[PDB]
Amino acid sequence: MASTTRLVNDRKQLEQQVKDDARILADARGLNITTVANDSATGGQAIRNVG
Amino acid sequence: LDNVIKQIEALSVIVNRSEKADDAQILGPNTYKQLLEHLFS
Repeated sequence: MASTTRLVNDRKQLEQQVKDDARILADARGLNITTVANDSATGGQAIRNVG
Repeated sequence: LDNVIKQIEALSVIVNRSEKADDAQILGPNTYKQLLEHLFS
């Protein structure tokens, strides 16, 4: 029942903080979008009206 | 004086073959034909 009973919570706060400020200073590169094509068709059996 | 025996085919084969083609659902482009005229004045 002293300050030794808060290390895990302090470490959790540290994890969150370091992730946050490491993301903040990151420089972002604008990726080029490729692979855009109509290759998502659907199949099936023909109905082929009889008569 | 010579005969060749023909092996018969199963019913499913005939039914499958009948539906293979020769159907009037899909159309196609076409144009009119011209007839000979030979006009004069």
